[PDB]
Amino acid sequence: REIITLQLGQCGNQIGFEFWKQLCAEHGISPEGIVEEFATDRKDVFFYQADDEHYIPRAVLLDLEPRVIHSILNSPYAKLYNPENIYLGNNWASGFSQGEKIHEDIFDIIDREADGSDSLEGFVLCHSIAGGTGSGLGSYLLERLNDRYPKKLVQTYSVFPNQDEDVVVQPYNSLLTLKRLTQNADCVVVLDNTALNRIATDRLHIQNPSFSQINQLVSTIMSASTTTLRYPGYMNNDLIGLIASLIPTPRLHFLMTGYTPLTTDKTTVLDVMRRLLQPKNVMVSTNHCYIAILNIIQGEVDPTQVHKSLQRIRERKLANFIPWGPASIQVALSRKSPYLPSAHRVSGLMMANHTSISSLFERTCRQYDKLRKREAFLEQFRKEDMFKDNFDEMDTSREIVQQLIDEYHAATRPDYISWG
Amino acid sequence: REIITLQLGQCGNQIGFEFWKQLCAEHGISPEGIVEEFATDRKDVFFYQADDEHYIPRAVLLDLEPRVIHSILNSPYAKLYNPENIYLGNNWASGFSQGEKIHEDIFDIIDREADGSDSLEGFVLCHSIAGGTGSGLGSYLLERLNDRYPKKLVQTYSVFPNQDEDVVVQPYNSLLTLKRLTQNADCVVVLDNTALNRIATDRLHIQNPSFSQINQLVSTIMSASTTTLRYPGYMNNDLIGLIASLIPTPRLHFLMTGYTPLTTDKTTVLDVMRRLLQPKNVMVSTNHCYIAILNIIQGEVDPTQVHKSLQRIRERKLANFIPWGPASIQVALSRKSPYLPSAHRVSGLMMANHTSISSLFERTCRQYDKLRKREAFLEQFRKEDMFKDNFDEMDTSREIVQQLIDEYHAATRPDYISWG
Amino acid sequence: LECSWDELWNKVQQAQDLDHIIAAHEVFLDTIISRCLLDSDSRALLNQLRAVFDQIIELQN
Repeated sequence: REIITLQLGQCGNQIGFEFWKQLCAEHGISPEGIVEEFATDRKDVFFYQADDEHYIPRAVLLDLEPRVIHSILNSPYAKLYNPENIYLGNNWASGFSQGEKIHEDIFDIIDREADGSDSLEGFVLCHSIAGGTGSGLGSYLLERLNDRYPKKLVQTYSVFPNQDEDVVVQPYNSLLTLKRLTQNADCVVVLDNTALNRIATDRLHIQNPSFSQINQLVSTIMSASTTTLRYPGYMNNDLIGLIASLIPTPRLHFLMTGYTPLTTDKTTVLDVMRRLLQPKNVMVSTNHCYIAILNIIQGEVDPTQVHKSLQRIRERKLANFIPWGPASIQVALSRKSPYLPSAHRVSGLMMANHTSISSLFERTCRQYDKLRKREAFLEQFRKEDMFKDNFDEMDTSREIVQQLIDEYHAATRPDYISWG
Repeated sequence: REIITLQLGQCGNQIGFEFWKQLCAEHGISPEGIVEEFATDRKDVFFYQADDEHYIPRAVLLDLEPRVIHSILNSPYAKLYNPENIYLGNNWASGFSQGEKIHEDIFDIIDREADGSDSLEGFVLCHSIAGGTGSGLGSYLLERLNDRYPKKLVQTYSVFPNQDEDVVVQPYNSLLTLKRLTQNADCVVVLDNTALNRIATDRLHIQNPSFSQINQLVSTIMSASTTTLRYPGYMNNDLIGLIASLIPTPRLHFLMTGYTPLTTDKTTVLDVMRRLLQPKNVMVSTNHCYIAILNIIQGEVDPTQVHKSLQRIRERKLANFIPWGPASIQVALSRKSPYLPSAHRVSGLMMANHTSISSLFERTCRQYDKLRKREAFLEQFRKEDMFKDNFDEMDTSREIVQQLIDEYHAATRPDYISWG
Repeated sequence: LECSWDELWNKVQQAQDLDHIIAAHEVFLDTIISRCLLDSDSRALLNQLRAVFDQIIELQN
């Protein structure tokens, strides 16, 4: 069933814009949405179809206090993305309250697309954690979608902000977003600003324009994470089928990313897997262990060697994990597309459930706890205080995210069979 | 018998201009009316035959306070439309009064064409509801034609204005037009501006210039609704024969439209029917139910598949209706024309009697009722007050349209066998 | 009168013998007699259909 992408907030709209442009170039699509003359792929799921093979994506672009959405409109690809579904503070509470008043019209925008599609599997949110306008509104919309579509699933490509720690209310905002995400999101794929910036310093000399270039890194991860759906293959021909292995327990649904040729601008599968398990490739910044690992390879891959590659990588034991989970790593394959450069002919990505990210959650919880004792930035404006006089949803989020941290470490423990 | 189109008002003349241009391109006609050299169609009804193959349509273009009719004149197709039949306020009363003084010579323009044609079935009005000059004059002319031609029928391609609610006397104007149309119009095909921007959402990059680019939408619908007449087929070889199914009771003669490939720029008949019944393909913005549905498919449709589609649609039950009327949904076919692009060579439209349009009527009656209690905008001009001192034609229209609303809901209840 | 027409049109346009063109026209005509109610067995059904048209002309008066 077709997937609808709910890109919201300035940062979320930037990364959704780049992702859809990336899939325009990758697929047989021109900047006006026209089927390319030069042009074997399952474009049904992500792009709505005309018989001349015009392909407008099912993007929902939500703008609040718009600045960069005007730049999105003044682009060559404005004709490409036209579901005509753009409807007009830096605080989570301000974003939540601003979302509440316009919830019906944006949800009617959702309903129109849901009706238009033959059918609907999933809502993929290009969400921004502690994203000012993006956060709060994304949390409220996340709470609305599950209630309205209980059977359906929500994924969140959360760009978790770590910038070495400007917004002073970041821990507060992020803490609230994680409560809503922990109880009201089926899946989350986490990315890190410091991790991608460190990769940027590694591969290039770019330091100052981090955000503009890191968009490309995020877009490559996003496209590669869906390529197995976008192109037919033997297995994982549907999102839920892929998601099941990656998320073994509902609470621990946050996923790690990695990409073998970070400098993708011949290598055997043994090499790409071994490279992939190394930490410099990992794009995320007491014993600790993975819960489950999965890897997808797109290129000139010889088929007899992929089992032998998994066997060798087992001998290497580069990835150490003794979780409660029995999930073993699996070598999966997808189709490298034509018309784009085939540099580094074999190129792979991994999605994994790893307990290390509990550390990153605990870092923002630590910042929040310190800030909370100080009460240096309680916000308590007319908006903040009136919306939250008790300020007790913050403590509710603190206990929920603390449950999540404890659950992660319990998953590390041998006895997650018992309650975590 | 030949059909004459009484296009009036600025907006009505715009859509009649575009409709006749659309049928010029579709039929074997050049911009000077000459038979095209490159050129199996029944052009008798819509195009008068000149001796030297000037296919001049039977268009009666009525201008009042002309601005856009001069632009219509300075066009390449001015020679195409040359019956030489053009004869020179924003209030319904102003339009009606201005029409009254010119009523004889415009009626002589009708008489001349009626005599010139071999014979005459129908008057098709490109009418604009609450169109300033268009409304009032169209209502008066509608009242004159039925008296002068009691046997003959009047259809109205009413572009009912919904623009999210500038014309501040719009509810009053639309109210009076609906009284005249309910009691003095044989058929009405309802069109909506907000629904037309909403049908334009996903199909073309026409978000901001919608009203400018909704002309093409209206033109496609108008052409497709007549294609079964303009091209020979086994059934519905006459306007009245088609109309009979669509309007089962005289009062409820307002028809909803829909078009399967909104992005018409292979699909089986099963697919086009199921798509068409969905609300996105629909272009109109307590139980509610259709009274009767009809669909025409123009394309290379396989014949042992149309009946598959009919009963498959019966199993799907995508269209829910339990009216008093016994008329079931029916599959009809027409001929896709040559020389034009056959992209999505199968392509379909639907005309249906739906009770939902009562809601759209009741919205303008709500606006009128509120405005009427306030008496903010009675206009109080000397034209308005002198022409209606009592202001009781507004109340007569209110009770007549309220009867229409009650009759629609009467059609909904199981006992429309009794008086409605 | 359209499925049988397609069927005939295929069985003629592929065929390269007039003895088969004849025998395709034959089965088209016979199949229209059966899809219509003009057969020698559907006489009762045809009479009923005529008796439903009788009420239409009665209503006309």
